[PDB]
Amino acid sequence: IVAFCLYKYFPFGGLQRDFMRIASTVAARGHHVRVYTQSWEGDCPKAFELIQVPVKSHTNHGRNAEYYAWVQNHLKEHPADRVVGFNKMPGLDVYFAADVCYAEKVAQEKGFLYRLTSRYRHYAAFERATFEQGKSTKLMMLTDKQIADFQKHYQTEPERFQILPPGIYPDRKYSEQIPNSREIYRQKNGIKEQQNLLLQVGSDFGRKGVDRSIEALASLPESLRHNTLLFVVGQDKPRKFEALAEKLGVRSNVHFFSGRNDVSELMAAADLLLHPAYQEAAGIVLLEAITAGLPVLTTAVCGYAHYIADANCGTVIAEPFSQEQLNEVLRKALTQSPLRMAWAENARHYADTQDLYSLPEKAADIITGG
Ligand SMILES: O=c1ccn([C@@H]2O[C@H](COP(=O)(O)OP(=O)(O)O)[C@@H](O)[C@H]2O)c(=O)[nH]1
Repeated sequence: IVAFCLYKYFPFGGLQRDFMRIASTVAARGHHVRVYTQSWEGDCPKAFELIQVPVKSHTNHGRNAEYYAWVQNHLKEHPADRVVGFNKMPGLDVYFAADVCYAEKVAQEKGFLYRLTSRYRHYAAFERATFEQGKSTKLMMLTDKQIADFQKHYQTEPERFQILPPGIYPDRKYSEQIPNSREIYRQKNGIKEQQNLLLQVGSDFGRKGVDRSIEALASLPESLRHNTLLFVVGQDKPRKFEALAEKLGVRSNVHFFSGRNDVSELMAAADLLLHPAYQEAAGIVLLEAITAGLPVLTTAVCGYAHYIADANCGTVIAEPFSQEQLNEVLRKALTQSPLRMAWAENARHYADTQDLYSLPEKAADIITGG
């Protein structure tokens, strides 16, 4: 019996999609998968034993504490062979690091008033419980930067870390698309031949720099701008970003969608992925774009940004972030067809020659070992 803990399941988040693939791989190996969550949105595999954990606190952190306590009591009466968490909390045998190091985020970005809060104390305590010395929890990591951050703040025993390769779903790959996918999916989405389709995918618009993408779109010269659309796709509220697009005179250029299950089709249709995130532990969409043959504009703060430079299929904007640099990079990318075509070919080559896929199998090996 392998118990999986994540606070919330929904289909449009990276943590959630990594969990789904890892848990499915574990179940397919013949183990019984139990899932504890506060809420589950979308389809659930029939094989999984899904337990909805009741909570009543009015804060996220209060609910998370309630969840931890409830699951401990349930495990007491209904023991599991291994406990795997996708969120930081006490009691885990294995943790999957979908998130950034909180202690480092706070140290770099927050001040005294932020550290006064019960919320800060909770998230710090639950991260500490997972990473501190003396714990047995195995720590499945996505980047070297994560490891460096956790070592800085917790001095975690190095042997407990294991970096995993990416786990991009093969359905995004250019070679897994129907013939004429670019034409068919552009037509399906109302995209004309002469139009430049910019695509931004992710369920946290603020964190992922949707504002920076809209600013970049608005900065384009008039004729080019008239021919350029931005699709913003994710389970988040568009309001603030609609207001910004209106301010900048590009509301009609920007199309907002809730969570979509056809991202593979949008990537086949698109001309560039824009992902100028403020914060991103890894960024699955960056590598999905690589596999789709879709060139990428992103920011150096993203854990997976280096892959864009490695694949030579776009531009990574350096810190400190310069909007003017993003603006010019966008203008160049849209005006220089040979550059964009070379990037696209480079992406396809990298997707065909690199391991961007084995995460679920390697994670399942760690989880089921012994
Ligand atoms: O509307 C959406 C939004 C996101 N995703 C998928 O959700 C994952 C997002 O992971 P990422 O690491 O990019 O961002 P996170 O959600 O973890 O911040 C990727 O597989 C996306 O393709 C999706 O299918 N539809």
